[PDB]
Amino acid sequence: SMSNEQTFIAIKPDGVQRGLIGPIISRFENRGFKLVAMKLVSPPQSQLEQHYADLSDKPFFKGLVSYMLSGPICAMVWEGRDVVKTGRTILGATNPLASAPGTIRGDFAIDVGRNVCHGSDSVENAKKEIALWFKPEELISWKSATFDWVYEKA
Amino acid sequence: GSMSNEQTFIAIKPDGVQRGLIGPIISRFENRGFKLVAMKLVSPPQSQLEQHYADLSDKPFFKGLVSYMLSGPICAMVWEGRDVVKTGRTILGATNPLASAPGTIRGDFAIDVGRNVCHGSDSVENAKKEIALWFKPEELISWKSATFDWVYEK
Amino acid sequence: GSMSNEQTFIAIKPDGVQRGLIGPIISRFENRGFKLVAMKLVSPPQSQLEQHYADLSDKPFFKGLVSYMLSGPICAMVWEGRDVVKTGRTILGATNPLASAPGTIRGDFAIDVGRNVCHGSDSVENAKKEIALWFKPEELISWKSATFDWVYEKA
Amino acid sequence: HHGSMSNEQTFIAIKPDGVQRGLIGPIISRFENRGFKLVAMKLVSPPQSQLEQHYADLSDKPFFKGLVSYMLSGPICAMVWEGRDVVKTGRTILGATNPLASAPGTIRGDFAIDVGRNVCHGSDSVENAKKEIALWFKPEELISWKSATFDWVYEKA
Amino acid sequence: SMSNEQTFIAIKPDGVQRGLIGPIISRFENRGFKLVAMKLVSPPQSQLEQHYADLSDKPFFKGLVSYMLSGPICAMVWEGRDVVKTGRTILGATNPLASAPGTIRGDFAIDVGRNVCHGSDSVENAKKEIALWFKPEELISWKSATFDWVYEK
Amino acid sequence: HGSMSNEQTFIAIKPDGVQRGLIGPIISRFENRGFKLVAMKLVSPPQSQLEQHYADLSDKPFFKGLVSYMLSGPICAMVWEGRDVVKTGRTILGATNPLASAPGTIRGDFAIDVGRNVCHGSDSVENAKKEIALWFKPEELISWKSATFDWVYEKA
Repeated sequence: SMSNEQTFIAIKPDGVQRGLIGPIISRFENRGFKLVAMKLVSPPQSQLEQHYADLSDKPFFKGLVSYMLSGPICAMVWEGRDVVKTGRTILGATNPLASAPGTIRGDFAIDVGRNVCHGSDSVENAKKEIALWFKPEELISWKSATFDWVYEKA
Repeated sequence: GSMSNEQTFIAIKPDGVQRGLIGPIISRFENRGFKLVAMKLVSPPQSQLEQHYADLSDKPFFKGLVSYMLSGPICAMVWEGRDVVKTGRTILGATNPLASAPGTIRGDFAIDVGRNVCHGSDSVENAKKEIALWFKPEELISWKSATFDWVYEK
Repeated sequence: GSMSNEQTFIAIKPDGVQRGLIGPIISRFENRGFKLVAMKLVSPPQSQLEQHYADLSDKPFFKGLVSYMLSGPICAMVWEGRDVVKTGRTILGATNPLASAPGTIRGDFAIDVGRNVCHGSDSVENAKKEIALWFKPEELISWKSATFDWVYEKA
Repeated sequence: HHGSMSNEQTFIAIKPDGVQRGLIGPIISRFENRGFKLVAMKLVSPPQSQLEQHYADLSDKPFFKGLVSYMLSGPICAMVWEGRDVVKTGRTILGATNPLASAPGTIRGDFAIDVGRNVCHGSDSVENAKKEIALWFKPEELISWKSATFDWVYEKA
Repeated sequence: SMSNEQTFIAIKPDGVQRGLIGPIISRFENRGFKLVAMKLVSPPQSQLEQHYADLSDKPFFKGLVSYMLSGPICAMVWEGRDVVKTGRTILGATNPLASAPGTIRGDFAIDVGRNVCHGSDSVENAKKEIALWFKPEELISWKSATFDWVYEK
Repeated sequence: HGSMSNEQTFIAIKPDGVQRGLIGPIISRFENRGFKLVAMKLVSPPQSQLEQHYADLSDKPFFKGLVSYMLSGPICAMVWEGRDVVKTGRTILGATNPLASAPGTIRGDFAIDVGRNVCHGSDSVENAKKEIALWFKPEELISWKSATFDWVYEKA
């Protein structure tokens, strides 16, 4: 609906390790979405446990957390119309085996446990994830010079 | 698509030109094996755009569609090849970029249907109409690709 | 129980070589995380092409296929990784380019099914057969990717 | 010395070998990405008399007839690009006229080998650009528009 | 000399506006340099005036600072052997008219006042710029899986 | 510059180039320029072959370490054919030490350390002939004619 919808996109440690920071940003940049926040971080274990709190009672929870601590993460907020859903489409199917070539995982990933990136799955979860990963002042307010060539209305 | 000399009309809309997408869009058709047989940068008169959109003259959005397409230059092209009409639309992606797949032009570069960066003829008959409308007959260039027999089974 | 050491046979056909597509096709598999184990430029003898296409020997226009595949060099490759046979086919795209999707090799580069730029094995068992047909065993290079553990969670 | 006027224009042509080898998109992208503005473009198979006029300075050379004949042998993507110093910087983007002397990263240093198959042409001076633009294009084929990012490409007008 | 030399690379507001974040990051990433800090920032005028302290007495100073306030900046620390000098080579000549195609400015820029990016000009100026633009905890310690294939050791 | 369009050179992608996923990009640089691939294989050659490859450097203190390093992974061995391909090939690779190389070349885009400089290219027409014959069996050189030869070359 509105062109100021926001989503959280993270490049996971394997994405950073395999040199995919540049290509992943370009996918979102070229599509017309606006980068409003970005930082390279090695977040503390508590933040990762809170991020994955829905999986806390799962037997893989401990190893998943320790894996996400194993290298830096490129955390980002992207803004645009339907950016949450279209963002997931750009990333491709969560399991790369189900993903389509032309998407990030369909071009770059194989294992679901090494699926290079994450994107919020809903507007509500995006708001939660943005608040968990960013301070409010880390979101930069700006307007793209080509806004009116990307969008027909607000 | 039966005959390898089928032709379609592809236009890069004002937003495609403004956002610097001329090169990338041409490369998509070039790399696929289609042959560019006509091209010009043009800002056509309102009467021509109204005739282009003649099948929509009885739609409420008709005037704003015409007025938007007057708001910047258009890269008008004729591409030739087997099934180029239908395959060309597949290359452009779904008319509404929200329904398009990454790896297509609109799936890589566009968000709003009113800013969907390009147009392609929707049928062989409409292609011939659009080609006759946008190009004089002598602007279609007759030539044979050096790799014709490697693109097409003889 | 798909193991990360599965192998498939990918070949760039004479039209792919002629049209300058060796680099981009290799990049598609390289970027995905699959490991190149074997590769060679080759113009194989007619008898090897006929054995490669054994399933088509009693179908029409068999001679025409073999002649066309003799008409230029082929870039023969072995790629290794988890589910590489099935995923490799998805990367190539639908065998008939008219049915393929942009973002695949054929959806980006090809038009005619008879000039569809590349080949990939259609099954694990046929890949093993094709790998043994096109490569001597010493031509398969055993190595370990520096990013193996960033591509794979398990073996 | 570089030009200082943002409305300078140059004539860029993709030659029949550049069209034949599938380099239209890549070549346009080099100028597009640099920030130059496309103000005219057409695919054209010009008459022999126009090519002879384009190469008028070489009319007495022994290779003239074969050069003209070669430039007739396939389509040409004719362009006018506009921007600050676009004549001289455009030639820098094309690379040395002889590709053997060109640098990788330029069009000829990425795509060409023989000077007689050097994929493209660019005007060699501001005055020759003005002449070439008028030779290859009708005046109404130059398109007036304003790039949305003009003020992020240029500090001054 | 040392493979842990660091330099400050900034994508200026024009580079952000023109959609060049991805390509610029890719140039450094593909070369083998390691990203150790990155943030998108709209830094305060005080920080920009410090960054340009040496030009404070120039006529263009006020407009220069105002321009660098006009859009976000992608601020980065890159690490690797000779990354300061080699980083400047990757960016191209500071004036894009003097830059070579194949560099960032030679591929994407025309005006020196709209030259898309900045890179430290010396190791000592890099240490100064990193301290000014980054907090120390924003620099992340990690080791590339391909370190031993980029570097002999 | 050479003037014979059938000149050949030996180009190798070193173990670090293979490890870092640069096979595709490096081949494309030569492919896009108009050079013709006439031989290619992935190989892990024996020490004796590498010592013969580097015979002109066998009096240098880095010789044994250079040989050992070239055994540390697979090598993509290639022969490319075209006018001035030896000298223009080296120009495409960039300066041997990437510190001195220019962006837009292979080493200027992808490499930092001279000991991890991604690739090798023959330094002379004669050394190309020797290297080609050292790395390939005679029958691994493939005879074919590029469909765009007459659009890459004006004559000869």
